[PDB]
Amino acid sequence: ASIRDAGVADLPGILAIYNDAVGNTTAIWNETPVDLANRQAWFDARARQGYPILVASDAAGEVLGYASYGDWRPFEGFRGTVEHSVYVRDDQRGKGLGVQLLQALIERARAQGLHVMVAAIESGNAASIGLHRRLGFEISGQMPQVGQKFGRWLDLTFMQLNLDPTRSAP
Repeated sequence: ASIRDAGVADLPGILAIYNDAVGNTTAIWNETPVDLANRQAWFDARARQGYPILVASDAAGEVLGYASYGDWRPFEGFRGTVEHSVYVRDDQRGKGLGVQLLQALIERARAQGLHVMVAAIESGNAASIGLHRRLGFEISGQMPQVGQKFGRWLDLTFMQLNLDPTRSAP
């Protein structure tokens, strides 16, 4: 699959994947679906911040998956740190796309001179933690019952990857 920046024409495909995640998974901790205007606003905001929105596709040109990153925390002191999110279309799982999209984000982040990429993972997702681990992430936080979905408390696991370890200062 090819990976590249998203265009406005990829937004309805992205919308479908997203609304789908929020109502049937613990991958996204929102329960309310959004509309196209909402994603168009998100698309423009990422553009002003210089943050990428990547799309996995092929010859057919359909959105098989997407990924992006943005502010981890809203303060000037965290500008060297970003948090990512990756989503694969449901008929496309088990094909290694998630790893492809995450690796692409890491390359864009590194190229932009960012220092750390953070991952927030539902603690029960052992496979997701294992995949992030193989890519260089290390667990830096384990926070009990800070979230909730489908009527139950959720635990969050924080993982991080230092994009440039030899950089003694910003």
